[PDB]
Amino acid sequence: DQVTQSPEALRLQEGESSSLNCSYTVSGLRGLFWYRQDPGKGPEFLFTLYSAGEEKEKERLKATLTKKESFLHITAPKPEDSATYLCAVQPLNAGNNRKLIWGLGTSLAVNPNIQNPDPAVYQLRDSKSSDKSVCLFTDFDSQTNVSQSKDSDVYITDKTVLDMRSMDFKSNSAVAWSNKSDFACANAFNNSIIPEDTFFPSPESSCDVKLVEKSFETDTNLNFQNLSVIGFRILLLKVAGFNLLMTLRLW
Amino acid sequence: QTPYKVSISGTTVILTCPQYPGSEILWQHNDKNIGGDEDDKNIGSDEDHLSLKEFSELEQSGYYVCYPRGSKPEDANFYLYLRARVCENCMEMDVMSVATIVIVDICITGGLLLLVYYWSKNR
Amino acid sequence: QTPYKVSISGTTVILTCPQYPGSEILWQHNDKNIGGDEDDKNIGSDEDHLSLKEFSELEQSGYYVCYPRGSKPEDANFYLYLRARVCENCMEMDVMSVATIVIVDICITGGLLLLVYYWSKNRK
Amino acid sequence: VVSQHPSWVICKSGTSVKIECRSLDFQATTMFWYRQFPKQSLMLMATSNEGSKATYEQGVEKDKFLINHASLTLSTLTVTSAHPEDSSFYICSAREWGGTEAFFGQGTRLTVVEDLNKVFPPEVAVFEPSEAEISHTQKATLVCLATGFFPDHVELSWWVNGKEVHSGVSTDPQPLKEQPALNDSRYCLSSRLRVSATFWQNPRNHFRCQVQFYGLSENDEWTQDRAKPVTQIVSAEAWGRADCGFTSVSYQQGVLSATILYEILLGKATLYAVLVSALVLMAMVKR
Amino acid sequence: GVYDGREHTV
Amino acid sequence: GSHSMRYFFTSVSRPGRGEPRFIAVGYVDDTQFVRFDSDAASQRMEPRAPWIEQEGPEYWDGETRKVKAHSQTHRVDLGTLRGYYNQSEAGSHTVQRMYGCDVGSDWRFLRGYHQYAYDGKDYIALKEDLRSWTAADMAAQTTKHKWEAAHVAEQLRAYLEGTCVEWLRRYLENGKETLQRTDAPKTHMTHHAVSDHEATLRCWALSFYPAEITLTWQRDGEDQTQDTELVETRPAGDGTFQKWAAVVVPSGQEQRYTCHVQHEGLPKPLTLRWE
Amino acid sequence: FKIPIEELEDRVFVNCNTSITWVEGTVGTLLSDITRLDLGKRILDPRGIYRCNGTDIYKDKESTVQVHYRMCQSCVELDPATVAGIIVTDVIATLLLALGVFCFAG
Amino acid sequence: QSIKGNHLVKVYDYQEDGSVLLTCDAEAKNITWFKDGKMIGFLTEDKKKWNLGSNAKDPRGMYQCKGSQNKSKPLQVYYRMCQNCIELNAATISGFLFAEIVSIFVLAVGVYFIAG
Amino acid sequence: MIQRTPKIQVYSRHPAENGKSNFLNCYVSGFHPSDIEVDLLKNGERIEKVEHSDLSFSKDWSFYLLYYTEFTPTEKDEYACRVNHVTLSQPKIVKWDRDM
Amino acid sequence: QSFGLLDPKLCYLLDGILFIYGVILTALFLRVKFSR
Amino acid sequence: GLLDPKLCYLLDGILFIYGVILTALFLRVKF
Ligand SMILES: *[C@@H]1O[C@H](CO)[C@@H](O[C@@H]2O[C@H](CO)[C@@H](O[C@@H]3O[C@H](CO)[C@@H](O)[C@H](O)[C@@H]3O)[C@H](O)[C@H]2NC(C)=O)[C@H](O)[C@H]1NC(C)=O
Ligand SMILES: CC(C)CCC[C@@H](C)[C@H]1CC[C@H]2[C@@H]3CC=C4C[C@@H](OC(=O)CCC(=O)O)CC[C@]4(C)[C@H]3CC[C@]12C
Ligand SMILES: *[C@@H]1O[C@H](CO)[C@@H](O[C@@H]2O[C@H](CO)[C@@H](O)[C@H](O)[C@H]2NC(C)=O)[C@H](O)[C@H]1NC(C)=O
Ligand SMILES: *[C@@H]1O[C@H](CO)[C@@H](O[C@@H]2O[C@H](CO)[C@@H](O)[C@H](O)[C@H]2NC(C)=O)[C@H](O)[C@H]1NC(C)=O
Ligand SMILES: *[C@@H]1O[C@H](CO)[C@@H](O)[C@H](O)[C@H]1NC(C)=O
Ligand SMILES: *[C@@H]1O[C@H](CO)[C@@H](O)[C@H](O)[C@H]1NC(C)=O
Ligand SMILES: *[C@@H]1O[C@H](CO)[C@@H](O)[C@H](O)[C@H]1NC(C)=O
Ligand SMILES: *[C@@H]1O[C@H](CO)[C@@H](O)[C@H](O)[C@H]1NC(C)=O
Ligand SMILES: *[C@@H]1O[C@H](CO)[C@@H](O)[C@H](O)[C@H]1NC(C)=O
Ligand SMILES: *[C@@H]1O[C@H](CO)[C@@H](O)[C@H](O)[C@H]1NC(C)=O
Repeated sequence: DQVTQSPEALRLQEGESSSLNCSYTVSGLRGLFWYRQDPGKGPEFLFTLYSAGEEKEKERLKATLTKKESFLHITAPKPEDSATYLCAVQPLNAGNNRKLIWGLGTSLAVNPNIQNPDPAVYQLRDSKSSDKSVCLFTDFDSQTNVSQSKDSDVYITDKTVLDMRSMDFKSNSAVAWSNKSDFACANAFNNSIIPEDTFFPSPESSCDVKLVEKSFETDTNLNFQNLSVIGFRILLLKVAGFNLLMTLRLW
Repeated sequence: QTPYKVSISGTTVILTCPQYPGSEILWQHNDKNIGGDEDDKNIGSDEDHLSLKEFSELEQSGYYVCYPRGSKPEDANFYLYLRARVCENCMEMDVMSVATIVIVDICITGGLLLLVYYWSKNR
Repeated sequence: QTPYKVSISGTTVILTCPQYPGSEILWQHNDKNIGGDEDDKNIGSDEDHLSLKEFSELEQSGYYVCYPRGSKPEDANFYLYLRARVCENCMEMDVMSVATIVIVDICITGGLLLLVYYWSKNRK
Repeated sequence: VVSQHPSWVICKSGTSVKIECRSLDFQATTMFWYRQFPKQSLMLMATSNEGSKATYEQGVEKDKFLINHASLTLSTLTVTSAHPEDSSFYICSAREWGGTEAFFGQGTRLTVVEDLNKVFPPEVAVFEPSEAEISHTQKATLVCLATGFFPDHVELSWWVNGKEVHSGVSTDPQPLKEQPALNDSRYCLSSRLRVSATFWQNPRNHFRCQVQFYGLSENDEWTQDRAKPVTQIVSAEAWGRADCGFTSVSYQQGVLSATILYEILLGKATLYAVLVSALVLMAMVKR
Repeated sequence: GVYDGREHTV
Repeated sequence: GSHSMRYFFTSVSRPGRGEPRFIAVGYVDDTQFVRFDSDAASQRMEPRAPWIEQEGPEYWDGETRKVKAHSQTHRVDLGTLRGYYNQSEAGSHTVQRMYGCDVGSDWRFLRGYHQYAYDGKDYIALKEDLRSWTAADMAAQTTKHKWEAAHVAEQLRAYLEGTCVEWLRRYLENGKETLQRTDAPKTHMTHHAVSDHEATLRCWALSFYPAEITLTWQRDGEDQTQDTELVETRPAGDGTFQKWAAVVVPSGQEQRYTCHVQHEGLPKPLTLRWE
Repeated sequence: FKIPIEELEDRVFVNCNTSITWVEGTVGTLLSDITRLDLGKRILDPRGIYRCNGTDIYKDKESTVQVHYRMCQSCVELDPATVAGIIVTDVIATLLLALGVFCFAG
Repeated sequence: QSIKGNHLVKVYDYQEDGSVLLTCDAEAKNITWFKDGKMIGFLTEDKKKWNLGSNAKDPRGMYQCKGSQNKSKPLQVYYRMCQNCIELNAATISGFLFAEIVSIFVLAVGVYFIAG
Repeated sequence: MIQRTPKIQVYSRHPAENGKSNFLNCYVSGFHPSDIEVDLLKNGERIEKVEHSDLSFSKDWSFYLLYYTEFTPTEKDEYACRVNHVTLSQPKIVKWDRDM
Repeated sequence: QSFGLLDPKLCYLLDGILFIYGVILTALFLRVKFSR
Repeated sequence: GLLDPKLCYLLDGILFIYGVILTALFLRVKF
């Protein structure tokens, strides 16, 4: 009858602390359930609060219940705590044959602390199998709108967060691609307000042979072939010495 | 802390449990009882040695733990993570061994050569 | 029975399917029909051979199936798993080629040595 | 754990669809069938209690959807006459005892089209990082693009050295239409994999992008020249690339050439040896 | 109506 | 006035034969309205009052399935409580459980009860404020900690306040003809000379509902708390109750004694004197 | 209660819930995340022993782990027939040189 | 490439090392292996894949596995990696010709000094 | 384990006068454990058809039961009920009295 | 950056040994030629 | 660095020819 969940949408910085809450008015409350839903999967059960007063606590989430409303505390959110948080109430009935009452939801979006920015736009190599031209806009300050291209034949996706656990590196990225000859993407992200001092690479190519030789490794066959080369060299040296000695004995 | 002993020979791995010299021991592999079953010819258990022949890196690598018999096999706090590449007839040698074998070969060749020259010159 | 024949020349690979004589042959790669009347000159099909020109290692490798007309791909009794590297100008080194090179360069070297020795004996 | 089956459905408009809600880990007393249209909230469709007859909602039109609570661990929703307006996301929940919480299983994407000549397998391509990026920031970003598929039932994954990878991968949450306005439009999906510079330009590393596509079933009448778009897997592979520098391939070629040339020279020297020793012996004998 | 909840043992 | 709903569960272990015997009964005020016996062939929850047969099949199916779950829980409880007290396997032991709720004149929630007992002595109970447990011995402390770590007193509190009262009002309205009735005691007194001098005067009380009645003996205003005998209130088998109280007096002083009976069905407490 | 080990792209990491104490072996390098230790590449054969605590139900118990890899970039296959052939050819070569010097002496 | 039709043998490739593995769908405990028909070994519950060694050796042949059902259908394995193919570029032939001319010149001088 | 001894009462449903049908009740209360043996005797011999209610307990965990049968009281008969329990050394026989 | 048995120290070692032999032998040759 | 073996092999070939020529010259001068 009356279950309202607010705020309708949230936006946090990684490491903050926030709280959602769900207000309800029933003559009832056999229970109160907190769920969490991903964009294309079934809801994940989080909490059940049977009576008013007690408080549950999972790894980072926390839930409380009072006579008028319930609160969901999130402490130090990570960028994977992004879902829709749902509230349900089961009113009393002699037989329990009375359906639940569902709150609308609350979209929670957690943005990363990307530390030092370094925006750039790189034109990616062709795939030699398709005619599409693709380039990539990376590593902006995480507060930057990415607006769709007004052109009909250019596709641009929304900003996405990427995590490297090998170097604990968080970043933002977007991709713009199209099939047209004049598509040099110094102008593809025109419609969006890109930040200042954005890096546009030179058309030439650069080399760091030291970097390329950092990533070198061998196997057994190379070892065996090097050993064979050494053995052939030794045998040839010995035979050449013998032949020189013979040609000096004779002459 | 006394470490495990691991020995590689061809396709055979021998593991020796350091800190339990006076009790019977059992080996646990990725939470599964391994060895000591009087079967599985490729796998054998001894006083303090576990022998695994025909080792496969993809299927046999993982966690190993050594615990005395009569103890619940979760109290143990000394595990081994093993990932090894075994080969048929492959043996490990460093560059120093190759350098020293080459130098001793050339030295013995030169010495024998000088000996033969001295022996043949006078006659 | 008799496996497929593989022949390679440069960057061209020809596969031979001896099974089901007389009946026409259709070729499947990764469960996709290939070699038909399709707008591609790098792939060709005749009575009993399949020719792949300018072989690409990453996408043209894999499972190949030969089957007659009106038959089901899973009814075929042989699958060929082909993974190859092609090179336009790459001579292959084996014991046979090495032995041939040794024989020939020894024979020319010996001929030249005898000729120059005879000339040097004649002049002196 | 409650699990549904099938998880992806496509059908010609005019046939019946049957979805199941096997309940595990307990004997469910109550089974709820929900429904969720895209970009909108959950709407309850029907409830089945114990072993009685189901209780439907105001806008569910009984003659369309059927529920059969046969056992204590199996409900079965059945859409009788499928229509393209019935393309939504069906979820099922179950509870034991009227006082405990319900559990939801995995949803079931249903898409109904009135013609089977609109299903298209995706096309996948992989784009390698630019050397300017590697020079600037010492990192590489491969991009996988899957385009032109219908419906949007796909699952994309990244495989390195034959092992699925989970770190450094970012994929769009949902496919996006090519032409947002027009009906029957295709879909596009993009994925990004980020790698350290050294790992990428080692030519021993193999990268692959895979897209699994769920499409026409094994028995559906196909009267078109092109291939039948059945559930399949489309891949795009790449090798590590070091454009400028000394790699293992160059060293191997150099070693092979040196071996051949040294073998030639040794053969020539041992040819000379036989001749010179034979003439030595002849000269000594003639003394 | 018996207690309709989750059974807990001693 | 007030009303109540109660549920009693008993389980006895037979260490040699079969599964433990389980019996469950349910009462509204002083009227039993449902039963379940594990030795009966029906293996179903059975009605015992005319006004409870209106319920549908889903009601009986749910009640049967849940009381069977109760029995399984009691069996496991017997198994564990044998372990806690370090007793042999060849003995026979009993567990008892009771829970229910009370409502006032306005049919609002008043209080609720939940109690356990092992071998006839208290084991663990739910306090009158329905928030914290009470354990008697040391063996119950482990169960108290286990239940206090899983918020069990609030799963039970949610049932005791809401659904118990909902069900109680449901039954009170379904069976208003019999549950809300009240019968006046039919009171009369008899005389019996013992041998020659003393005599017994016995004032009765027949066919009254509910079972709460009070009988007193007085001698010209003197409260005779002693020299009188009253028996426990006993059922009559048809839903009514009987009682009597007797006193021995010397002959000729019968008019000096009187019997007062007070019941909920009497507008004014009665007073009985011989003839 | 085993110390988790993660084998990422080409390096190996030790996972704990607290500061990881270096017992012995490869010193490693921190990732600026205190709870992670980077032992380096796999092919370099990283070996060592490490110790850490736990911040879950394993409240106050130590944990130790030994990481031992063997990829052996220096391995080479040598069949006894091949090494026998090599050694006999070497003996033949050195005997030929000695015989040649003997002949040259006269 | 279907489980139905007695096609069980599949190739598991592209590993860290050059190893090439064979797997089949049979769910029996101990699985026996055949190369060109002859027995080549068996595998227990601990090992699910049969090893063919590195792919640099060009493993070729006809392989089958058997569990509880009949012998699996043949799988033909063919490999050519060019661990020994050599590019005939300018530098290689130039070096080869330089070596040949130098060696033939040295041999000619050596045989010329010993004329007579 | 604590054991309590039962309390027995023999009576009739309605006040008794000869000739008409009536009910004889033996009511046992306040015992522990739950194993009891109760018989209703006419002229010292068992009555075959006897029914009883369902076991229940009181505020102090002590059980009670009721056994009843149909009978027509007569001037020249005797009725009783006999109870045996694990706490009774010998069975207890309680006779019916019309004045109690 | 793992060489294994590919360290250029080996061929350089052989070249240095041959170089030492050559330089000492040519020094001896020059000494003999200049002495006479 | 300079792990390219081509320089090493050019070096050892040049050193080889120089050494054998000087060896022949010296051993004929002494003999
Ligand atoms: C380091 O901290 C993490 C948490 O940040 C610990 O992981 C947690 O380990 C506990 C084990 O006590 C897991 O709880 C278990 O969950 C299952 C699933 O419901 C449940 O059935 C078990 O009864 C138990 O409660 C918990 O899920 C897990 N959480 C995560 C996020 O992994 C980890 O154990 C800590 N490391 C050490 C060495 O203690
Ligand atoms: C025994 C004496 C008389 C020496 C013979 C003449 C030398 C000057 C020869 C011996 C080894 C030869 C080398 C053997 C192998 C090669 C590898 C060959 O391959 C490459 O290094 C380039 C291929 C690539 O890097 O892709 C180029 C020629 C070169 C250096 C040859 C150049 C001439 C060398 C140094
Ligand atoms: C991206 O778009 C949104 C839309 O305005 C901006 O988010 C706003 O941020 C301001 C902070 O000053 C808030 O007061 C607004 O409520 C936000 N709006 C919404 C809809 O969330 C955001 O600032 C834009 N990005 C940039 C770089 O300006
Ligand atoms: C891991 O936990 C142990 C305790 O479980 C810590 O050991 C303590 O070390 C301090 C040293 O300052 C001693 O004073 C304490 O007495 C030790 N505890 C016990 C129980 O003896 C250890 O320091 C912890 N290590 C880390 C890295 O957190
Ligand atoms: C909780 O709800 C109340 C109104 O019901 C509102 O005033 C308050 O701001 C909410 N809490 C948060 C954190 O928004
Ligand atoms: C670009 O590619 C799209 C792909 O559908 C195609 O429709 C379009 O005609 C192409 N344009 C040009 C100029 O090639
Ligand atoms: C591109 O951006 C520049 C400013 O950077 C602006 O002057 C120009 O109008 C833009 N072009 C389009 C087509 O929007
Ligand atoms: C498909 O076409 C019809 C007719 O032109 C149009 O009304 C409808 O809106 C289109 N579908 C969508 C999703 O726009
Ligand atoms: C393995 O094969 C042998 C036949 O050599 C057979 O006797 C044995 O039972 C098989 N293993 C198992 C576990 O059945
Ligand atoms: C295996 O072969 C035998 C005889 O060849 C045959 O009877 C049996 O049916 C075969 N197995 C199957 C599963 O067909």
